[PDB]
Amino acid sequence: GFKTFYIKVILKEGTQLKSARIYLVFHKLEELKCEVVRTIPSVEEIEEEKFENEVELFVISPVDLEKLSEALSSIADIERVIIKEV
Amino acid sequence: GKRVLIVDDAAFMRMMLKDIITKAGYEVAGEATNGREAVEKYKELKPDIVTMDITMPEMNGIDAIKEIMKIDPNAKIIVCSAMGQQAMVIEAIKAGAKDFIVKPFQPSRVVEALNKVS
Repeated sequence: GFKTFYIKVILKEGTQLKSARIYLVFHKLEELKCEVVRTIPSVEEIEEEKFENEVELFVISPVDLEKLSEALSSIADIERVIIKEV
Repeated sequence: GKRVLIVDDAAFMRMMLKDIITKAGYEVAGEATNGREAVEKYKELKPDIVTMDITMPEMNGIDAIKEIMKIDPNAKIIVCSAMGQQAMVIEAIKAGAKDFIVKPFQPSRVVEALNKVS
């Protein structure tokens, strides 16, 4: 009975090294043992900074909303993290 | 719980970080100019947080991160980088670093990094 969550990471306008900032999000998800199902844009585009100030993810998570949100909020230099269970 | 070990070759850069740290309610545990000295200071000072400059590859900040991680697997390291260094930063994070800040230092960003790593 795992869970699927839609996640939207919004970065501030000036955010530097955005691909590394987003990597921290992926690193946190992996630490929580979540599996990334889909992303916007593609993982390749993310790694090449072919995006603006936001990244979307669909993940399978062994942890719930409260622990997931707490974990994602521990990352600095992020304007907002939108999380919705699907 | 707010003691920081500052590692950076440039005295001016360490000064700017000390200023931000003090104003933000944290304290300077000590400082190092290179990675070898960083590991030695880590053992003797037992800081809560370490800021590690990796802007100069020749300085080998990445190796100092790995050495500090060996000494203490629970070490909290914030990497200090420059624009265009996303690959090095990602590499530092995989090596154990918890977060990163980018030069020139923006006080609000440094403050949030310090707060979040804690």
